[PDB]
Amino acid sequence: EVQLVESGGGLVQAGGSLRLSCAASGSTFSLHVIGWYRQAPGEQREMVAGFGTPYYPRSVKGRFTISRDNAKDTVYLQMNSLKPDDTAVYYCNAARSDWGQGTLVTVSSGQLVESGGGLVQPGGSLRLSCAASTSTFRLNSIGWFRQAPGKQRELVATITADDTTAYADSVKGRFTISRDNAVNTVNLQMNSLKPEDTATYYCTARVFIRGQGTLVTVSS
Repeated sequence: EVQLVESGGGLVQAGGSLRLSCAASGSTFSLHVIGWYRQAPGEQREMVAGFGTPYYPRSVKGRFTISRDNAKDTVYLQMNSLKPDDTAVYYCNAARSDWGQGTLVTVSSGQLVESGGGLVQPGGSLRLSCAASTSTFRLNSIGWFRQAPGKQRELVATITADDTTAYADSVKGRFTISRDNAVNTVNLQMNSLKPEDTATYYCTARVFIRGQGTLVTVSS
């Protein structure tokens, strides 16, 4: 088989920009010039970029831009002027000629510290919670990152100043998120963990700031 890996998932405020990345490896020649795809929970799979000359949907035309690098097996997507319809898990390409883990991207519609962590089997019913300077109106766009030592940042869940929730395909159905309106903290369920999930977890992403980071392991 051929392997695809997406990376670059961010939670951003509207009008912001991103670069998605997709690194490939497989059994055939070093360059295959092909595209990008996405999915939001209220939507099916959708083409984002690709093909013999490049193509973009009307919904992203002029905003998203594909590019490629040949020395390092990476294909990219500049994404300018992000919008709350662009909150989606972005996927790279058909496996051969009809498949990656999926990278969550979220766009928000409107002294850091975390708690929880530990060691688990066979997984579920945890109380990770993120908690800093709770009282004074600090309630901002938020989500939980995770990182294992080799591979890069992966966004798994998101919340914001409103109770609206979205997840990564890596965790969909298994993770779950909520926020307390009096304690002003956000919680992560972490149901039915799998060894692939062992990572240190972080709570924040962008400027007005990093988390403490807390390790979850599941060894059994």
